Amino acid sequence: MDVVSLDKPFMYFEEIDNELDYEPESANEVAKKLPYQGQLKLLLGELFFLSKLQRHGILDGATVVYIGSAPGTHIRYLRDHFYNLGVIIKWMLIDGRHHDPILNGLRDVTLVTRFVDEEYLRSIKKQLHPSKIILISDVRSKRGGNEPSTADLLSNYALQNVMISILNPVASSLKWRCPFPDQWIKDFYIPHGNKMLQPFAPSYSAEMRLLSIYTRLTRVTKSDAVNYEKKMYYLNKIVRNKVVINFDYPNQEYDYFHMYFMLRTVYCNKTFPTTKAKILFLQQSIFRFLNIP
Amino acid sequence: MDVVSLDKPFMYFEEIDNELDYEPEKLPYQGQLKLLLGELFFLSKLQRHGILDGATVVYIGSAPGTHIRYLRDHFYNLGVIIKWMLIDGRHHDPILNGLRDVTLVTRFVDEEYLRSIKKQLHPSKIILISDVRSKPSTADLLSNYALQNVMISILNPVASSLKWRCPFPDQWIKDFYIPHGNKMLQPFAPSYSAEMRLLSIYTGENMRLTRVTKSDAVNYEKKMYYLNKIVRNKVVINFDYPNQEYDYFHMYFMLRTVYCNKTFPTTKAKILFLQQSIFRFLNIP
RNA sequence: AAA
Ligand SMILES: C[n+]1cn([C@@H]2O[C@H](COP(=O)(O)OP(=O)(O)OP(=O)(O)OC[C@H]3O[C@@H](n4cnc5c(=O)[nH]c(N)nc54)[C@H](O)[C@@H]3O)[C@@H](O)[C@H]2O)c2nc(N)[nH]c(=O)c21
Ligand SMILES: Nc1ncnc2c1ncn2[C@@H]1O[C@H](CSCC[C@H](N)C(=O)O)[C@@H](O)[C@H]1O
Ligand SMILES: Nc1ncnc2c1ncn2[C@@H]1O[C@H](CSCC[C@H](N)C(=O)O)[C@@H](O)[C@H]1O
Repeated sequence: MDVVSLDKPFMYFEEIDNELDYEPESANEVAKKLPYQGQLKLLLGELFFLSKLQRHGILDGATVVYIGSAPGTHIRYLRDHFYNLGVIIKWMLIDGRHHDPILNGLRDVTLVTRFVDEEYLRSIKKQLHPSKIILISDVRSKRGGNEPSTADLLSNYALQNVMISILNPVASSLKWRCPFPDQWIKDFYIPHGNKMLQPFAPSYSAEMRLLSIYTRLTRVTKSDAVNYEKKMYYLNKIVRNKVVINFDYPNQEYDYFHMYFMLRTVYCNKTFPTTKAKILFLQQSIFRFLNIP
Repeated sequence: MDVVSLDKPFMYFEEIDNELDYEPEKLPYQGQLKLLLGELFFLSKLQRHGILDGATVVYIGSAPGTHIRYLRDHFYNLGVIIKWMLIDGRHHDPILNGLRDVTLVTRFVDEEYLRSIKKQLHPSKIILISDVRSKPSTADLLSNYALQNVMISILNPVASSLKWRCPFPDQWIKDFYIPHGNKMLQPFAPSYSAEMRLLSIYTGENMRLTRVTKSDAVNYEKKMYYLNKIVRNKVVINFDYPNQEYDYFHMYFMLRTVYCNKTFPTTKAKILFLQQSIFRFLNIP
């Protein structure tokens, strides 16, 4: 790995300052180096999103509606974290697949086995209104093959718009991965929001998280798709294979450097002599729960 | 506006008997009124031919679909059994919620999705209604007309109603094929819209494609401009009705083909109740 | 996402 000095990592997509032509050979590298790296990827991004809402004082008293939550192993850590902080949250996890049994026996966590559609979204809105809803969507459908088709993505993203216009959440975190330019079909629309980059995403994933706080929609064109492809490939090929030699941490690889800056936003009841001691404690706690050495 | 004197309105595109060269260029909820009338006319025709009862209406491009609630109630109250499948990429009007015979689907439709819903709707007879459109470039239209064609060839419906608006010749690209059918003109369409509804009834799996040429695009633009500038701005004075503007005269003759359980003294009385009913549902004072 |  190449060495580099950095004052900060790229937190949002628009900070990526270079592009590189996608090489299809990338699909052969190991996608997830760490065990349960997907749960880790989700835990860090959702801890980041929710801690920002806690910062703005809108998290306390809210109901987090998480659609596409199964198996959701990491959600148990997320829930325990805010419960131990004394934040009053109710959890509603909805997925057609069964959830991880580690989520059982929690009074503030309602498990629902169902694929959501427009009719069902209206019923849970009427049930939860007038309480604050925070939406987390990680839905993904697939029709055969080995990867989702562009039609599957367009249907998923249309559904995520339906979630927003019906649930009317105070804030939302949406799965966002643009269709690749060679599989384009039609322009489509997604909400406004910040495009949070994900440490410990798959090695060459172009997925990010669309974070919005609500106080319209934007068109996505094929030229945007080309831009996403080249920017994320530079990020995955070059940036995430750097060692940050000025970074004071046991692991200096970029993804740990990136994770570090996200964990700095997290609240904690325990006091620490240094910020590093806090982050190191949080990281080992996350890794231990997820069975990562 | 201008005073007129007619015996019947222009019901289909072929009846337009004059052209006119183009030039650059509205009730509340007129778009829902336009769709309601055209679909009530199409489905009533199917009721007369006895192929409506027991069918599934596959409506692609249905949102928001406010007027569909009126159609569903109209035929339901008559004892006609219709199942409704409304498929779109955005959500529908809440007035469609809570109806067990109406299924709301959020999906971007492609060929493979059509095949799967064909399998799951079997053995029901299918009635297709398509109003798909993207937020128009000629290429967008050709894309939608290509999709509407595979809707028919895959779903094998007993009848279909297709959105049909020819690309303008100053935006022509290449010839394309559309199904054979009757080109129904729509009252209360936009003042200078060239859009009509293509209505087809199939038997023996006889589907026939017809070429659309650049010369056709000119003949559409000319005939529709004569209809939009001349025919529709007239006032049929020999028409016994509270409103004699040509659109209501057009609508009057469409609503006359609509069944109703209530008896009436005059046929005028029946159409006046239907129009008042349709306006009162759509909140059109 | 997990394997
Ligand atoms: C008649 N004419 C107009 N222009 C000019 O060219 C353009 C065509 O507009 P137009 O209104 O004629 O287009 P349409 O597709 O019919 O309607 P349109 O309003 O485009 O589409 C309406 C439909 O869109 C759909 N729709 C409505 N809202 C939405 C939405 O939010 N999303 C999506 N996806 N579809 C929507 C729905 O199906 C609705 O009925 C305009 O600039 C005209 O002035 C002409 N130009 C030339 N050279 N020659 C002509 O003869 C001519
Ligand atoms: N319409 C729908 N409603 C709810 N969940 C859906 C859905 N379509 C797809 N999904 C779910 O989307 C998920 C994508 S993977 C989600 C992983 C999950 N966030 C975790 O923490 O492990 C799948 O579990 C799938 O069942
Ligand atoms: N491939 C596709 N799959 C599903 N819906 C589509 C589509 N392409 C376009 N549409 C839908 O086509 C619609 C055109 S407007 C339709 C209005 C509707 N007939 C009503 O009664 O209100 C849009 O809502 C759009 O989302």
